[PDB]
Amino acid sequence: EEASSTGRNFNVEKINGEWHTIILASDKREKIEDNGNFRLFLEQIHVLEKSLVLKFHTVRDEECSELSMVADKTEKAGEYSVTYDGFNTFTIPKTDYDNFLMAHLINEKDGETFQLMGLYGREPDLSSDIKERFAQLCEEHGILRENIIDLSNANRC
Ligand code: NA
Ligand code: NA
Ligand code: NA
Repeated sequence: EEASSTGRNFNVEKINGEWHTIILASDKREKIEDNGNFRLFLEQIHVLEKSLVLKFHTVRDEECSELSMVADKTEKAGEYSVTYDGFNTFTIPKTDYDNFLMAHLINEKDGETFQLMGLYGREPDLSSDIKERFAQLCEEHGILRENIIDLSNANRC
């Protein structure tokens, strides 16, 4: 069964645990390119009463650097906010809990904005069918495939 974080039947406890960054996408491609601040490799999501603790690592010159962020629930169900390289809010438009998680985030910094979409998997990779479903979801948000980057062969330290 699939759900959206903004849907009535969403069960946030079910996204707890191990996750891996499979694909990242953005309408500002530089943000997820090699030295981008949003080229983030997820490791786990810890679900709390009104927050999610996100554990990630970034990579630079082949060196991994850990980072944790706390995302707080906002006034809208299914929406979380977090301060990181500006102000971010995000939702999970689609997850099946057991294989994949698709997130949609809006970043605002210095009076600007951009959209970030991420495809996360329970294992370090996902099937081609799930990756195509993600490309379709990015298209629905106006993000071209040329701005979608598969990081499945670069998500391990
Ligand atoms: Na730039
Ligand atoms: Na694989
Ligand atoms: Na579509």
